Amino acid sequence: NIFGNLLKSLIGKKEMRILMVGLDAAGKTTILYKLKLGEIVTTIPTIGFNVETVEYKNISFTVWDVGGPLWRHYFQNTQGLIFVVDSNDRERVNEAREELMRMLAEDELRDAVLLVFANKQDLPNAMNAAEITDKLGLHSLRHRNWYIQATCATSGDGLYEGLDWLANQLK
Amino acid sequence: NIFGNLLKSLIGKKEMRILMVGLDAAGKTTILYKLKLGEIVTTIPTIGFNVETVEYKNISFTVWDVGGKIRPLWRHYFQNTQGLIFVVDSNDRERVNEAREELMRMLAEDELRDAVLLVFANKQDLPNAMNAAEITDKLGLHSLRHRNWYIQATCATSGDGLYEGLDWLANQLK
Ligand SMILES: Nc1nc2c(ncn2[C@@H]2O[C@H](COP(=O)(O)OP(=O)(O)O)[C@@H](O)[C@H]2O)c(=O)[nH]1
Ligand SMILES: Nc1nc2c(ncn2[C@@H]2O[C@H](COP(=O)(O)OP(=O)(O)O)[C@@H](O)[C@H]2O)c(=O)[nH]1
Repeated sequence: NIFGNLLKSLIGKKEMRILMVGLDAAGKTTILYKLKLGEIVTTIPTIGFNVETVEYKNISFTVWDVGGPLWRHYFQNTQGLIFVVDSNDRERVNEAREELMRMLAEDELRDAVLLVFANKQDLPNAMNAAEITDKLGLHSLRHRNWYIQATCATSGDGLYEGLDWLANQLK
Repeated sequence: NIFGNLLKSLIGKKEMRILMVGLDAAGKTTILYKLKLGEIVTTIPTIGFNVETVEYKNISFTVWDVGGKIRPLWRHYFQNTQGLIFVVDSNDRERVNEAREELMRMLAEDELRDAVLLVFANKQDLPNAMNAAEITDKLGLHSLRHRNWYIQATCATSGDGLYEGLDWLANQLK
């Protein structure tokens, strides 16, 4: 209930998309499943391009992996961008940084609010939120409304606080 | 829908359960999407265990990745399963032997003793793909002395070969 309750004010007619992306194995499917806002439906609109969507009324959460095109069609009604990083994966945090910056430079996403989930904080030497803020260069983002939330998606810790912040921004 | 028409001999009151498994990246989600038998729904029944499901009438297609142990929740799926589809990336010579081991561990599971096995040698459009005869030997299918099995070469992205294999599977499950 608590997640559907966050979107009560955004309920309406204009369909707004929340896009949640990050490297493979960051935790994005796990997060979608923890929202309990509807079934996770997988589509393949182009060969090689797997998309996961949960449609709750006029709000859609759309997920895909970034990291080593047709994406431009999704950006139109995208009001929020959630980037999920595996805070335990130090080998690939520089690649995450490169994919985040590549998303933020899309002109079709220039007015989008950015929520960063620093996920897998339960793991013994996960990087904390301040450290991920450094590795991702978030303080260098000067004209973006952003926020970083430390999370453990398997237990749900932090998901509500992150999404509460985001819904407030889209108000 | 050709695949809907193919499966019609199987429609009834009793829930037909087809399991499609394989190593990650074998092409299983692509196959499910190509069948056009309804939406692919992902659930996570237990931590770390992503299951994809397509429900067509009384027929359910369930998918998950193997590779890396048989859990008890797996055995529960096994108990109600009539067909096992094992999908192999035919171009992944590095991991074919792991695919063999995972298929053999499943087939030794007593809950699956009566299940019909269909192997998809997928990704045949790629130039170094192992053909069906080589996958047959790599996977040890001829050493299955009590199992009803069939192997079908496929290219799941074009959708070709899938009909022939499911045709065979449906006829066995009849
Ligand atoms: N330890 C830990 N594992 C997680 C967490 N979130 C997700 N996972 C695991 O990471 C793996 C991949 O997660 P998944 O949601 O499929 O990632 P995706 O590829 O981004 O969709 C699974 O084994 C999940 O259980 C977390 O906060 N802590
Ligand atoms: N060349 C080729 N690629 C394929 C084929 N089938 C699937 N793929 C691709 O292999 C990758 C994994 O496919 P997917 O269905 O997600 O694999 P899964 O992890 O088993 O679900 C994707 O990039 C697919 O587009 C095929 O017959 N040929």
